[PDB]
Amino acid sequence: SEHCSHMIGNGHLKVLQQLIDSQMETSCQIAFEFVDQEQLDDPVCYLKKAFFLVQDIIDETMRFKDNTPNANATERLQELSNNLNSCFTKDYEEQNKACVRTFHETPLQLLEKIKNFFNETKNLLEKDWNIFTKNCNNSFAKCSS
Amino acid sequence: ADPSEHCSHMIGNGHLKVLQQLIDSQMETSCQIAFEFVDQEQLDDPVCYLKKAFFLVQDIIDETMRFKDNTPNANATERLQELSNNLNSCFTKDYEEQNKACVRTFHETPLQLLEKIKNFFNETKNLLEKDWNIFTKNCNNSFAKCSS
Amino acid sequence: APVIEPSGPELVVEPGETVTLRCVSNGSVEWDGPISPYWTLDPESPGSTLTTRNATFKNTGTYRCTELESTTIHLYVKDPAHSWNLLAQEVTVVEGQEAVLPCLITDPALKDSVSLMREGGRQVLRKTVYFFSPWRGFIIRKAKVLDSNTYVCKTMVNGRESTSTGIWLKVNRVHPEPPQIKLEPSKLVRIRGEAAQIVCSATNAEVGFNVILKRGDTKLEIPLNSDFQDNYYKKVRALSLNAVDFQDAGIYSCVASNDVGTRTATMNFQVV
Ligand SMILES: *[C@@H]1O[C@H](CO)[C@@H](O[C@H]2O[C@H](CO)[C@@H](O)[C@H](O)[C@H]2NC(C)=O)[C@H](O)[C@H]1NC(C)=O
Ligand SMILES: *[C@H]1O[C@H](CO)[C@@H](O[C@H]2O[C@H](CO)[C@@H](O)[C@H](O)[C@H]2NC(C)=O)[C@H](O)[C@H]1NC(C)=O
Repeated sequence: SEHCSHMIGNGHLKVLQQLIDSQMETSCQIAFEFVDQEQLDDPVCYLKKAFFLVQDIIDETMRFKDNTPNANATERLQELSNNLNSCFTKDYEEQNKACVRTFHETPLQLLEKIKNFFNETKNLLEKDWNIFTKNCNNSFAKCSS
Repeated sequence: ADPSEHCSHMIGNGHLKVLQQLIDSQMETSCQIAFEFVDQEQLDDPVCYLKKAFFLVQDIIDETMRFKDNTPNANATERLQELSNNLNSCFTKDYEEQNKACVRTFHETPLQLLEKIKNFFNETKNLLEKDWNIFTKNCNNSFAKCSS
Repeated sequence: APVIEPSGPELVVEPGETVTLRCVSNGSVEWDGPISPYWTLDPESPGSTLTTRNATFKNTGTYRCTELESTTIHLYVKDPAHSWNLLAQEVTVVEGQEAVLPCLITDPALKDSVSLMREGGRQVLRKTVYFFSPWRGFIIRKAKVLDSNTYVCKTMVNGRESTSTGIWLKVNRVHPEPPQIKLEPSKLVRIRGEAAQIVCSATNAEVGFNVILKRGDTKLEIPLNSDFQDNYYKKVRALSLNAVDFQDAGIYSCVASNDVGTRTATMNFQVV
């Protein structure tokens, strides 16, 4: 998991911004599954619990027209996500849907939630690629209801 | 008599192209936003539909197409807002006490709203190319039919 | 600085009343004012004087007296039939510039029952940033091209509503110049008893302009092609030919023109 060190970068971080910068600000608000900070304080395990969800977001929600800049922007944004399994060590997953909650917010938000993920990720991984290798069972056990 | 021959060219494919790029850049979304428009179930005449839609479209552009300043979409929306202003010289006002006549509140997806805006400019463009005096039509009777 | 009579900051009178504005100052002075032909002048030794035997709402306005070689008073003529005194019906300005809509209110009391609108009782665009000035009318700072429109000044006081005529406002992103012209190719001999094309185009910020191509002093009949691109309209007249004669030869002219002027370009075509 060394190649993991230099995985995410700006070659796509900027691409995710032009994505956000291009969205119409409306009253629209969609539903989605993402981690609830109300029951997850550990930053190390936020990103961990979020990886899966994020990948879903990227695959289901982030849909753009084919062959459009934002489309391609997602394309890569996905490959990255896939080439990124090679750095998150699975944890003890009984009670699978623990720590996860449904969210009703503007795409504006959601996009952001995806923004900081690859951010805090491209951040911590630069500090040390072995991060994301931590054990989060103690963390997830804390998530109630 | 205010419309000129210049109306035949007020809307250019570049306006559409640019608007297409706006559309083509929005994320498909399970939404529903509110906005006022005409319900064809009440007003079906092609020309009068457009004449009634004109300000509604102006309004949409102004209050619903919000982008971050200096964004390419922000520019485009501003270029359209301009166009919608210029177009006024091409629609002759009509008469009606029930100003809100033939106008319903819609609940649709942002991409659908944008489609309406797109159909407006597209239809308006085609008709003005046929004849700039179009929209100089008396739509009194058509609006009077609108009910509820 | 000069001295004014009657004086102070703001003077309010009932219509019909007589009013004299005296500028007490050494020798010659001068009245910078929003007025004529509703006031009477008389620039003498002790200064100048402005007079009216019938103060009408049209007298509402700001008057300044300056040391000919520096003192201002604003007059409101409280008339209920008219809440507004229009100094002009059309204003022109440049992008980014301040734009005053000379809707001068005629009763300081109305100060809080004022509103800027578009025609038909429609509100002004959300992107329009403005505020009210009792002495100057509604104002738009950093006017954008999209602010260009016809506005009206309203005042609805307990059912009662008073609305000025329309003020036509025009904002330009740059000062208007005649459209730009391009003759492509700039010159050509493609003498053959045959094939040749000459494209004459023009650019302008607004649609109101025409473009024609000429051979000598004869205007050709070519279809028009139009579009909008970055922030401008383009119009082309493309001469297409399949077999050129000797009458096709000559000096061509691309001419374009709008409200401001005419721009012309010349090219030479030869075929021997
Ligand atoms: C108005 O009165 C003033 C002051 O009395 C005149 O200003 C002059 O004041 C002094 C008396 O004449 C002179 O010593 C100054 O040169 C002069 N002041 C200046 C420098 O301007 C003023 O001339 C009178 N107005 C006129 C032009 O008649
Ligand atoms: C100033 O204006 C008022 C109102 O317009 C004038 O009122 C007059 O209106 C007509 C125009 O002169 C006259 O026929 C009337 O004599 C008078 N109104 C009445 C019937 O009382 C007023 O006269 C004007 N001032 C002057 C000096 O003429």
